[PDB]
Amino acid sequence: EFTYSYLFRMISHEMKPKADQKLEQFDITNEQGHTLGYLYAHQQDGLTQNDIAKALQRTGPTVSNLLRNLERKKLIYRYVDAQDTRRKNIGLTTSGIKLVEAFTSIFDEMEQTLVSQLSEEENEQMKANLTKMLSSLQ
Amino acid sequence: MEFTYSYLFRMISHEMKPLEQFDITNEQGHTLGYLYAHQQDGLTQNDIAKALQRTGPTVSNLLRNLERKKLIYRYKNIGLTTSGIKLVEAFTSIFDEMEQTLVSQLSEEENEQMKANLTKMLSSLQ
Repeated sequence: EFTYSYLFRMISHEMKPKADQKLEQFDITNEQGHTLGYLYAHQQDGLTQNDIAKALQRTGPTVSNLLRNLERKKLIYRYVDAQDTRRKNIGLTTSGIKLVEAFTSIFDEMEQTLVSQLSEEENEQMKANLTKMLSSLQ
Repeated sequence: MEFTYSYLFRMISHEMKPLEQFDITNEQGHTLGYLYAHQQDGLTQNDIAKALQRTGPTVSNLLRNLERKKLIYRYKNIGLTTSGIKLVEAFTSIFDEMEQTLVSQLSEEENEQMKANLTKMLSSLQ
């Protein structure tokens, strides 16, 4: 019946308050969380400042600032690319990887409810498939 | 070492954000969509603005227009007109390139399961 975008959008709209707070515990802004998750997704490829500005759909200075705040904590490292000196390449540090896996892995009350509907076989299937969809997307 | 539902939904919803044949503006389509989801609640412009992620006056132009086309009515509390619900059902129901790719990933059964559980899970929150 209803479209995948619509389901994900509605679920996100409802989910966002508790989601916002969970990031608060780790001291990251939600655009920062989106950035780390995106970097985490693309560890193999490499990603650049422009790639991040595109992903976040955000203004350039806003991006440079968010990126600076993350480098201050040494979550990420930024360097000029060898082939093209216009591009600025970005990578995740050890602390950053640790942060991202905790940020993604951890279980709240709300999640506990989300699992509560389903069986363990059912959850293994859904979580796995949902991950396949996410990977396809990027 | 497995992603939470919260993370996956945040990331997918994030990947997703970007029609013309329905003569609406995507942000309008979103407002119609949220109104559709929350009808039992009813809703207010402040509710719509906060939920939308947009300023309160900005919402007013969209509403002004949707009202003109009589796709919504308010009593404030805002509700969908009949043409409004039909349009949202078409607008939501629609196959599209992105949707095509996502359905492509899984079996008819896997897609049914995923869709049903998504509908249940959202049903739990509201």
